[PDB]
Amino acid sequence: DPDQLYTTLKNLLAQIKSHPSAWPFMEPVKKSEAPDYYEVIRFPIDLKTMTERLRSRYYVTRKLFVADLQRVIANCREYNPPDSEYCRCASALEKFFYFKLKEGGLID
Ligand SMILES: CN1C[C@H](Nc2nc3cc[nH]c3c(=O)n2C)C[C@H](c2ccc3c(c2)OCCO3)C1
Repeated sequence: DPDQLYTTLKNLLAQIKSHPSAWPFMEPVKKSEAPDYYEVIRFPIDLKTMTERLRSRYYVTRKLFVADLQRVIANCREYNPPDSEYCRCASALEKFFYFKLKEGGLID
């Protein structure tokens, strides 16, 4: 059901982008913020790029969307010190989006 999938993912992404802990993840990391980021992190991802992917019908499966969303968090934990504001935000956003993924029937 492509339309159900699209609208469900759209509605989910809108909620994730509204959460207060989303702020580090809304747009791509700039080289001025982290100069080696694009050498260290080889599949960079952020919520603006996820919005572009959604709208261009990249997310033809639920799993492709979930992979990208989970990678926002994984990249943060790989790049940054484990005790850091960015990792705190990542953990808070993750907690929220797992509540929302469960609410939406997108994971068990
Ligand atoms: C686009 N860019 C992404 C940055 N994202 C980011 N930068 C770094 C640097 C080292 N590591 C990481 C990392 O993992 N991420 C995700 C966050 C940065 C930002 C800075 C200050 C803010 C803010 C956003 O929004 C509200 C107010 O102040 C914006």
